[PDB]
Amino acid sequence: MEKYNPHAIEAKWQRFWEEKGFMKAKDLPGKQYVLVMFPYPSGDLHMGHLKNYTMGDVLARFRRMQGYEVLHPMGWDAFGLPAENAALKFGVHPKDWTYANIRQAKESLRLMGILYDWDREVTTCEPEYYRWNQWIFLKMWEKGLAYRAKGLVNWCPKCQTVLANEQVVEGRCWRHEDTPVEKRELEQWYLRITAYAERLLKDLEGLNWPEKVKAMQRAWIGRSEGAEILFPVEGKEVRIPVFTTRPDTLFGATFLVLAPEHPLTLELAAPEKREEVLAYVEAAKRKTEIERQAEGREKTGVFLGAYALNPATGERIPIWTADYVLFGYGTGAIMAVPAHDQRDYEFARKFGLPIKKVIERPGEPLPEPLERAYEEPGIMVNSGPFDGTESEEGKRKVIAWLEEKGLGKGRVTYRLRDWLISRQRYWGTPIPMVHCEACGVVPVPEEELPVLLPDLKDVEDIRPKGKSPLEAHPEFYETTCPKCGGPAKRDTDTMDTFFDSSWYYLRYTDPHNDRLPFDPEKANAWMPVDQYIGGVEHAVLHLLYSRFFTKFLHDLGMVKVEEPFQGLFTQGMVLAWTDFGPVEVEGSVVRLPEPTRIRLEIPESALSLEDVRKMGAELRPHEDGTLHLWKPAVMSKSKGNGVMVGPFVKEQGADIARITILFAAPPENEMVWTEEGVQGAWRFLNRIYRRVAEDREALLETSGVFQAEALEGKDRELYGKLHETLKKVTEDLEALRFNTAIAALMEFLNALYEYRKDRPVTPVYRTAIRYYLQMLFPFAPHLAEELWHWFWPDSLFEAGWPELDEKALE
Ligand SMILES: Nc1ncnc2c1ncn2[C@@H]1O[C@H](COP(=O)(O)O)[C@H]2O[B@-]3(OCc4cc(F)ccc43)O[C@H]21
Ligand SMILES: [C][C]([C])[C][C]([N])C(=O)O=[S@]([N])(=O)O[C][C]1O[C](N2[C]=NC3=C([N])N=[C]N=C32)[C]([O])[C]1[O]
Ligand SMILES: [Zn+2]
Ligand SMILES: [Zn+2]
Repeated sequence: MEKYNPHAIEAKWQRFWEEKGFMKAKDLPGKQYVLVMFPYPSGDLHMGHLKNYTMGDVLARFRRMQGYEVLHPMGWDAFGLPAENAALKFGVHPKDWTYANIRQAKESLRLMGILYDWDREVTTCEPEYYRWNQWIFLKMWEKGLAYRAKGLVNWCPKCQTVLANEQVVEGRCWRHEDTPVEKRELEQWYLRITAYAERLLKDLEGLNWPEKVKAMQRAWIGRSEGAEILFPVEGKEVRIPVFTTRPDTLFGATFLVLAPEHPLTLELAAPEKREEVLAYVEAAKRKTEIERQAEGREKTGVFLGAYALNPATGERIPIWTADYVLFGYGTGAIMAVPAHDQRDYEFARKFGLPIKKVIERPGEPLPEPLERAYEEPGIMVNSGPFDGTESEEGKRKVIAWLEEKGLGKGRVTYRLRDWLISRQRYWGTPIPMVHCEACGVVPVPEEELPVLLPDLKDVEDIRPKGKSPLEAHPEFYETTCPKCGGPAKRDTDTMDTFFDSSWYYLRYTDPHNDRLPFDPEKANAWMPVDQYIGGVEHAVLHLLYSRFFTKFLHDLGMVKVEEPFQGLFTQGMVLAWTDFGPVEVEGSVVRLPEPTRIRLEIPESALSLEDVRKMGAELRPHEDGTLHLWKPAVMSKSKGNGVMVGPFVKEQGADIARITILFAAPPENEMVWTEEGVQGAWRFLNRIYRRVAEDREALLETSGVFQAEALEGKDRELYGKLHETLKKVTEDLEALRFNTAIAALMEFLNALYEYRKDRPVTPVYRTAIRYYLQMLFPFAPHLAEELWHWFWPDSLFEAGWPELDEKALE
């Protein structure tokens, strides 16, 4: 008897499914929008990417079989840093690089039997897409959500551009993990995402997303209970407002500090102090914010010779000015609480100011004297009637009391900052603004979009050196002012890649509209995304930014939903066994040579055998005569451990790779790509083929029609097992439990073998085989389709999903 042979059959079915257009989505649709995170065309796709993309294909096929109108699209996140950094690293022009990579990625997807509605392809670096970036940008400008501001920004010296706060990961560039970001002062474009902070927080509650992602976004947004508190100045009319995120500490405010630039600094200075204060104010203004944000620097300040009354204690406190208080934040004035704020602690110690404890540490009380500030939550003490209150609650109680007594007011604030979107890079969407010497910043009219990127041909011209490459090109930026008609300069910064990806899932609903980003009728018919699949690395990047874009476009009236992704599933990383290099072992201790340690990215030069085990590593004898330390590491280019699709499917096959992926572990978990997994996939597919091949002749002479209620013995038993299997596989598919679905098919395959020991090929067996192939199709579609055609005329796409007999489960 012949054996399963994936060669030839896969190419045959791949072409068939595409020709037939089974995965073409209707312009207006039950619907299911199954979305996977579209890739940066920055390199070869490997099995890691293909775990994400096979997962979407499984669900898309399953839903399509059930009768849903299914939208399952693909496209290219082709602008900004990832495409351009990759092209530039290999001295290639971005456009050439991007389209070569797209061609390769398409083939990788096709060869795995993944099916998209390719009629909905988007390529974000094309003006047919980026013109709509520009349109959205103009609407944001119009609605008070896009602005230019001077201030401190994060700078990647390798990218040679500013980055958004979200693109800084443990102090490093999201793209250059070895490179600490630096601070610069620059005038840049921002999207006012903080205008949506409360909605972004509150609207997480209804969401079928992993709790870890919700927690990351909650922490990132970082809502806090704050207050403005008024301090009356002794002998004066003015009451100084201070902004505080610790209103619970008010009874411990022992002095006030005003920014040097605060109008009251010179206004309140005693006559004899004025000279000294003015000199200090002038010295401060000679510094940069960075310089005033510097630490380890001398603590400086001047006492103004003025006092304020603490509104809680009714006690007189001195008013100082000091460099460390910045004029542009809060009210430009602070209450200093040396017992609980370390900056104030060090200042008070230097200048001999009182330190007063008002938050007690739970467990062991704070010592006397206090040697450093106590900055964590505790129990209010020396705080009059608030004594004993847990301090976070006490914030709310002090705010209520302030408001009641006319002494201040609650002010809610957020850790979240506005989104720095402009980039000093060529390969990105031009910002649709003009700078006129007379009018200021003026928008490009909607009717002139796109503002086309100029076609720079020389890679060395494009290479970013600190300024936008477009600054070298007056043929692009020299223009006329739309407002007054005089000479003006186009903005020369471009939009970050995350602009593009914040609405692509809407473009897929209307991919060729040349009058709007999309028609709301079409978007609203397909939205929200029923199931989104992609990596947790986007938790506060794309998965936050997209929610902002959707709420904005909703507020413009263009989108009915306020949440773009109703379900989000974060897939764990595919890892590969990776050689980190030689080690030496003596007893229980493994010595790591420097190059081995550095590749592992760990501080230890010595690990115990137990440490090696616990990190998932092992020691393997090498030909070089040493033991090498091997460990699973995330599949990626940087580790040189990618399993690429072309070579693998040529040597083995697509269904083999699909089963390897899908069976390895729960999809939310990490998995290791292994030879054992590949062999297990072969064993299963071979066993399916063998069972059906063994019975092919008998199956051809058997009808599938029977009456379930007349079955007896093993026939009745098989019918029950069949429906148990169907229930389990269907529910697992709905839940993305893909590995246990496959386990259920493996177990039912065993049942089919066991059945055939006692029973011949019967009508019920034929129906079981039919149903088996239908249930197999989302997972191993090529084999399923191959065997289906041995007995039945049309595609598995046309066969439907089998109907569950609930009575069979009793
Ligand atoms: N213009 C300014 N320059 C320098 N520092 C300023 C400031 N305005 C306020 N602050 C300080 O930073 C906290 C958060 O404010 P932002 O959210 O950063 O603006 C505020 O709450 B806090 O007030 C009392 C207190 C007690 C404590 F145990 C810890 C902290 C504070 O000090 C204020
Ligand atoms: C933002 C947007 C939505 C997205 C972007 N574009 C991204 O991210 O792209 S990339 N990077 O290309 O990616 C895509 C996807 O895929 C995945 N992955 C990768 N790698 C891997 C492994 N190794 N495993 C698993 N998975 C994976 C990611 O995550 C995403 O989702
Ligand atoms: Zn960088
Ligand atoms: Zn003008």
